[PDB]
Amino acid sequence: MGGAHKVRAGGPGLERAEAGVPAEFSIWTREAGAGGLAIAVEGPSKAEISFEDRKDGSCGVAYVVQEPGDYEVSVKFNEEHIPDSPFVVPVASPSG
Amino acid sequence: ARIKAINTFFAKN
Repeated sequence: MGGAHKVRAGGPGLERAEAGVPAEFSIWTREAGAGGLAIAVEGPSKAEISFEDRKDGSCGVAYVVQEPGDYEVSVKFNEEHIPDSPFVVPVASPSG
Repeated sequence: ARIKAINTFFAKN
């Protein structure tokens, strides 16, 4: 218990997102090592969540929601929130 | 209404 405390996560997808547009962030599991990463997005529409197992030792996550609103993005390592998880993420309607 | 979507992956060593 508490492996997750050594795991860090950042990138634009844990800060802001646009509806229908993929939101990417990174998770660096160097210190905690290997384990089970469970990602949750909780909000007014269903997220599609993808992983990217990078050679750099980091893991990539991209998610897409379609409805603008306020989402919470959870990152658990071995079933336990990592620091600052849940992340509160505002998803806006796209521009352009 | 509120949807919660969970996906799991195993970050390798």
